[PDB]
Amino acid sequence: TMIQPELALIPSTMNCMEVETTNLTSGQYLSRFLANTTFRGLSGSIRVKGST
Amino acid sequence: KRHGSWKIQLNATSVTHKPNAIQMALSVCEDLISSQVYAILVSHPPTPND
Repeated sequence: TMIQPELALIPSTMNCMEVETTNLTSGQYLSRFLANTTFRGLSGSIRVKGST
Repeated sequence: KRHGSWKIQLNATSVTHKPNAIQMALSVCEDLISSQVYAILVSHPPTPND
């Protein structure tokens, strides 16, 4: 939301069987954020390895 | 015609570039996967850079 709040908050696809071929999908944008996370969790430290 | 194998047959199916990622993947799954096809040739889509 500090980067792309409109893309983060609004999902790109609204129909299960009809998804527009968006260049920057909300899930696609969130994929980079998931791949770019590193912090400390309850059980230890959480990071992203291999982007997946 | 140029291969001497008698137990091997070659078939070609036309898979057009569907103008949607969902349409392309769904068309591939419904046609190529259901055809038990082996190998696929990749070609550029209508967009010059995509």
